Amino acid sequence: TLNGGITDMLTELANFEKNVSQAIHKYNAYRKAASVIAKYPHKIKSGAEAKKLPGVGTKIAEKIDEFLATGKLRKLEKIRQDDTSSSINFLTRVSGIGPSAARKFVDEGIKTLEDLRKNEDKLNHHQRIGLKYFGDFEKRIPREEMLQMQDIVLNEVKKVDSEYIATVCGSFRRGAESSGDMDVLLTHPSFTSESTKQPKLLHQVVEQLQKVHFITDTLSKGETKFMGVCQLPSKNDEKEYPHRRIDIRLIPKDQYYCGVLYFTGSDIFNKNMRAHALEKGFTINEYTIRPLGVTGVAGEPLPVDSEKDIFDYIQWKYREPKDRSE
DNA sequence: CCGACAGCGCATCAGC
DNA sequence: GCTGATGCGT
DNA sequence: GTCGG
Ligand SMILES: O=c1ccn([C@H]2C[C@H](O)[C@@H](COP(=O)(O)NP(=O)(O)OP(=O)(O)O)O2)c(=O)[nH]1
Ligand SMILES: [Cl-]
Ligand SMILES: [Cl-]
Ligand SMILES: [Cl-]
Ligand SMILES: [Cl-]
Ligand SMILES: [Cl-]
Ligand SMILES: [Mg+2]
Ligand SMILES: [Mg+2]
Ligand code: NA
Ligand code: NA
Repeated sequence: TLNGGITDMLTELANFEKNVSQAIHKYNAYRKAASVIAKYPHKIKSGAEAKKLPGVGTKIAEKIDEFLATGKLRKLEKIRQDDTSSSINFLTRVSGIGPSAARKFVDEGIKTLEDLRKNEDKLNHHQRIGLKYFGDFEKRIPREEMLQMQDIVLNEVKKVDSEYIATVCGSFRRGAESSGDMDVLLTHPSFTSESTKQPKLLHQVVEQLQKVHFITDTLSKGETKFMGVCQLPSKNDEKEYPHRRIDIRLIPKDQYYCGVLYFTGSDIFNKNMRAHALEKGFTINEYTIRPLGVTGVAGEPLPVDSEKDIFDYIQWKYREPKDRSE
């Protein structure tokens, strides 16, 4: 992290614009800049040098100069002082609580971990489980623990139906030595863009994992997406492992590649690729890549047999998962 | 200038 | 009950 | 907040 100082400042500023200002476009702007600077292979020496990178303009260039001279940013110094901003920002750290509920809670006088705890009757299901595991969800997952969780998920999935295919994506598939959570892509031959021959496909898996005490709680659950909690089992006399966030996405088997491409990310890489796709005249989502007609309407699905085919369509050299961490 | 900024599943609400 | 708009995480 | 046309 050659420019750790600047990317943090930019990230903080982005968190502030989304959580407090509820100005999402500014949030993304800062996030892009932090991303492009994060990969810049030199230790930035000036705002001007930074403004050369795409995504960094006059304002951010200005901020980088203020940051390099003093080692800080006045705009953030003040923001840290403002009690309201500090509270809203803190509450958004509880999973399920976003910018609106955060400001709403503060309006009601609920602004500290302690406040939330005594007002559990004022949170929806997700916010409650999010508070329950506030601490745990802040901790990273060592890859080694990820490999162990993978064994359970894949082996438990095989026991349900040998035809299920569970692939761990997210930062794990990109090769990170630590993940914020485990992301699992699930496919089965009975569920395709053509037909759903078997109901309760995701449920069956969720059920099997709950039976073995892997899945402990559920944030939200539908027929194709599951957002919950899981925990690696521990040995006798062994301290327990922290509770971990788990996302499971059931995708039509004939749409695996657009699915695995999406779920591997990162989120910004996807954004950059989906933007570039548009400029090339295509639209990409987790299910397919379609062309864009003059009218501006998406056409029918283009055939895909590998992730690379999708890169080829938009004229981008193939990039391995490890190089998509933007 | 100024429109565009990736795309969408699930929970929850309002209006009916 | 439904559909649509919004919040949230994604 | 930044960008392309
Ligand atoms: O806004 C989003 C969030 C996620 N995604 C994709 C890319 C991301 O890698 C994947 C999994 O989502 P996570 O929130 O789990 N992120 P990731 O696994 O990359 O990082 P982390 O280690 O924080 O979980 O879903 C998007 O496309 N858009
Ligand atoms: Cl904005
Ligand atoms: Cl600062
Ligand atoms: Cl596909
Ligand atoms: Cl589609
Ligand atoms: Cl998702
Ligand atoms: Mg993840
Ligand atoms: Mg996830
Ligand atoms: Na620039
Ligand atoms: Na949150």
